[PDB]
Amino acid sequence: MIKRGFPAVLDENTEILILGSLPSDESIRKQQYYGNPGNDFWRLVGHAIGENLQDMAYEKKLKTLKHNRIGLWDVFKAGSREGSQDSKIGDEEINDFSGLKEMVPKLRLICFNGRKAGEYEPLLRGMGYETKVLPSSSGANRRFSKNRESEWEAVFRHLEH
Repeated sequence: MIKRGFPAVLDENTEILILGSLPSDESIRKQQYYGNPGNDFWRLVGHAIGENLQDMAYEKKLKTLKHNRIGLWDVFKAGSREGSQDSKIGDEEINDFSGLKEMVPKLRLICFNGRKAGEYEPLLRGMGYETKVLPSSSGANRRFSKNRESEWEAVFRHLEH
């Protein structure tokens, strides 16, 4: 099957909009990023905002993000990530970001989770918004990127002062 993204997890007050690349099918079966707990995102952001997202139920950890002025979304609305040789995102169905100025006027930093997301960084540098290519929060990168989560802390600590 084609991997389908999620509707924007957004508040009218959002300083940082985090665009992943293409949500994992394990996420999509639950229809939740937390659907696979290997997304360490909740600890990476959680230590930075000082509020443990991990132990909160999915609805509440999102409420906490809206509180800290964080929104969640993706780049690829639909992409083919299937069992093949290359296993590359073929399908080119991508979200509109010309509307970012309407949906997020408080937006200052667009955090791209994973390389595939961060390839579309120079696109959103045209929207007058600062852009940061964060690495993938998934377990695949987690096992290697231990001290790299310190840059995540530098991002979300500002959300108070």
